[PDB]
Amino acid sequence: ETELAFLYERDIYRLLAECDNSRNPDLGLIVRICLATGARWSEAETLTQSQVMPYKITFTNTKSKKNRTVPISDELFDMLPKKRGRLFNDAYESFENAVLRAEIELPKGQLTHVLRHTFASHFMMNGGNILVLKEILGHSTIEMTMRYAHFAPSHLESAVKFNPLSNPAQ
Amino acid sequence: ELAFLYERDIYRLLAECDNSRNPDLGLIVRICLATGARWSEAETLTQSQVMPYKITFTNTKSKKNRTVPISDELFDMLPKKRGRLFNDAYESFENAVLRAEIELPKGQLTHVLRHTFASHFMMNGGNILVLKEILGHSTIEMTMRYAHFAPSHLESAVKFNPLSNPAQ
Ligand SMILES: [Mg+2]
Ligand SMILES: [Mg+2]
Repeated sequence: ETELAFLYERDIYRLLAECDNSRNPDLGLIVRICLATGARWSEAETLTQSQVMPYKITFTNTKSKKNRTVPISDELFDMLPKKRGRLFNDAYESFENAVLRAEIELPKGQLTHVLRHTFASHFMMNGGNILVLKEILGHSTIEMTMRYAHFAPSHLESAVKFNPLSNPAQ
Repeated sequence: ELAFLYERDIYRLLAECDNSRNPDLGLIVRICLATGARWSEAETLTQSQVMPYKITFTNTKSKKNRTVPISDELFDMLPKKRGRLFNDAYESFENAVLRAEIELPKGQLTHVLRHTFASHFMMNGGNILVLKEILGHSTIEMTMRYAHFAPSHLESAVKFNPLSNPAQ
């Protein structure tokens, strides 16, 4: 399955609706965190109150350079549970269930990465700087982010707009 | 270590060029500073490679071919002749740089104008991927050497994410 599947707006909103009606009250938020930051499933699922701060989230695996801080909206921040320790319980099993109700087809074993793919896909499609994206997802190399480059609306007419000759930066 | 020029240097360079015995020096320079063309790519530019508001550079080692758009004002001031548009402005270039009191590490002269284009392109908010094509970089690695000029804006994640602003 050569394709890195991602959801489109319509899917995205139908998935959320189903997630928000999941018998697991934490799913919605976990999915949202993922869509909003591009975090890996576990990264958002195991989130602790100390990674959350007024308008941003920090992800870390081992102190061994895996410390990323991804900015979120006031809206999302305000939705997060105020309690200490782990904000949510495990919710993966409930996810599979929601995705099915939303009529979402995905390649074998892709349910886990789909949200991250979606985030990156749209980020780039929205004109996001691939260099910023590499940091957000926490890739050790830019080659890893290159998988999302084709989404970037390329417009070479910028050479006239950004060249030193007509528009010197300094 | 790659050297590039700043506005003040650029204005003094153009000035020393608009005084060169070689009438082409100033033109070739403007080309490199607007497209990032290697020196030779612009120096040997032939009339057919030019088209209204875009230039097509070609084969260096690999038979390359890319087309960098340009401004009407740059085009409008190009030789309307045929065949090679200019002569050999390299020695004239060195002359101008020296007269401008511009110091550069060994052999940086051939690419300095292109470095300048890249650096400023990136500084001006240019898309690294676009810059990649513009310079004919086979690998994004080569282009990465300009990444540090890119203004980092992680707040953008708040406006580009599919939860709040799905592209479609
Ligand atoms: Mg099962
Ligand atoms: Mg000589």
